[PDB]
Formats: sequence, C-alpha cells, structure tokens
Amino acid sequence: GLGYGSWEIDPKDLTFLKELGTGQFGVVKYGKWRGQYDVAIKMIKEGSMSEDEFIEEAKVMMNLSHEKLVQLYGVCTKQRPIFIITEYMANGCLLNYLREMRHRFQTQQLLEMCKDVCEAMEYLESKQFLHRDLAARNCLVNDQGVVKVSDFGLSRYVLDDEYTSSVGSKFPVRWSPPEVLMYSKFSSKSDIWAFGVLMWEIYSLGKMPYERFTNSETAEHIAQGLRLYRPHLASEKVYTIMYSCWHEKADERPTFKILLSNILDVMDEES
Ligand SMILES: Cc1nn(C2CCOCC2)cc1-c1nc2nccc(-c3ccc4c(c3)CCC[C@@H]4NC(=O)c3nc(C(C)(C)C)no3)c2[nH]1
Repeated sequence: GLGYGSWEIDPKDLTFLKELGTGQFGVVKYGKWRGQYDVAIKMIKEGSMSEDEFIEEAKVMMNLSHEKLVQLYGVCTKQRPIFIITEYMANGCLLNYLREMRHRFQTQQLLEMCKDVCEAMEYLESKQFLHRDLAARNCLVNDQGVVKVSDFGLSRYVLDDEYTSSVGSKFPVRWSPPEVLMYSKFSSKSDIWAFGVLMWEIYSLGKMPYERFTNSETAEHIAQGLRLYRPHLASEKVYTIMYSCWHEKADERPTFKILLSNILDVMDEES
C-alpha cells in the first residue's frame, strides 16, 4: 500500500520460524509470508553490505526469472537491518547434499544436477550477467531434488577485504582461472572455469578441490599448468566436458550454450 514500491515487501507480513545458517551478510531464516507461503529471509548485518548500491541493482535482479535460478520475491528497506526475501529450498545447499552418502546417487542423477546449473548459467549469460562466486556451496536443492543457482551477482556489494582481495582468506581461489589470480580480470570466461570446478565437485561427492594443497600452493600450481583430475564416478565423456572449462587461454573456453549442448549429447549417449 501507501509508501511501498513494487519491489517492497511489508516486513509485518512475515512470520519467522527457524534459523537456516550464517554467512557473509549474517543470518538467514525460514518463515511464512501472510501465514501461508514458504520463504527464506536474509537479515543483512550492519556494516556488511553496500546497501544503497544493492537497492538500486535489486530492480534489475527482480526481472531475472528462470526455473533453475532461486527466485527473488522482494526486499524490505525502510528499516535496518534490511531484509532480502526469496524462494525457500527444502533440502539445503548442494555441497552438504552431495556429502550425505546415504543418497547413493547414480551417474544419470549426477549429470542432471550439472544440467540444472548449466541451464541457469546459459540464461544469465544471455543477459550478460555474471555470477562471480559459482561453487557447490552457492547452489541449493528443493524437495524434488532439483538444483538451482543462488546469490548470483551479490559479490559486488560485499564490504569485507578478506573476501574481495585475491590474497584474502575468504577469496574463492580454488574456483578461479589464472587471469583472475594474476590480474583480477573477471569475465564470462571466469564463470566458465568455475562451472568446470563445480562439475568436479558434483562427481567427487563434495570433496575440496586440490585438498592436499593450500590456497597459495593451488595458485602457483595452476600457473604452471597443473589441473584437477578425473573423479572415480565420472566417465571419459563427462571428464572431457569439465576439462574443456580449464583452457589456459580464456577465449578458447566454451560458452554455456555450447556446454549445454555437450551435456545433452552425453545424456543421449549414456542413458
Ligand atoms: C541451509 C538449509 N538447510 N535446510 C534444511 C535441510 C533439511 O533440514 C531442515 C533444514 C534448508 C536450508 C536453506 N534453504 C534455503 N533457501 C533459500 C536460501 C537459503 C540460504 C542461502 C544462502 C545461505 C544460507 C541459506 C545460510 C548460510 C549462508 C548462505 N549464504 C549467504 O547468505 C550469502 N552468500 C553470499 C555470497 C555468495 C555473496 C558470499 N551472499 O549471501 C536456504 N537455506
């Protein structure tokens, strides 16, 4: 009503029910909107976000819609802390889901998770919109086992130098290409490299990439041409696709449209 924009949700319409976890912007909770509809609510901790810049960008993010992207519903900005309201995903983050051995996933199921994420990324690529922190920890799973991409773009609004600096403790070193580590040069092709590492995470059931190395050692080894190698559950055809993401030259890595075609082809050959 009066005083609320299209983007704005009235926080008094929210009921808070459970805590889901804590991350870069603070606490995230599960709740209901108008006593009926499941939602997730990010409560943005004081000092953690460039708030005015995010609010202006939220207008662009409200127009991004795809079945394999976590859906933004709105924001609450007339009070602090500000809230970000999204679709609720009942089975939690992909990294923890992969690590639960009781699921005993079949190889067909693993390739379907890769396809879910590739569909989302092809859509963002079509709108020239980078994720910038693609990894299994930033994907979520719903009650039907469908994987969706979460928190795309939000890296631009983090005020913590240990996350933003390429030599900081929280920087995603193990998901980054050589030109990001050396010159901090981000592009569609750095999202491509990260997607290859995510495919490796899926087929490895959530092991840490380069698990015997530090971040510093990983950066040096990548520069010398070392790469991750084939997980036991990945076929030769699947490993070819993930490895194509790691070409030293950025312009020789595929697009997400090409990767999606390749994944569909392997599904037809291995199903
Ligand atoms: C967990 C969980 N368990 N369960 C069930 C499992 C079965 O038993 C009952 C509980 C459900 C969930 C669950 N559903 C969800 N739906 C929507 C969103 C979230 C969500 C998304 C992101 C984050 C969290 C939560 C919590 C930790 C921090 C994290 N990152 C950011 O906040 C952040 N990171 C960045 C960047 C990438 C910019 C650093 N920005 O914000 C959801 N979590």
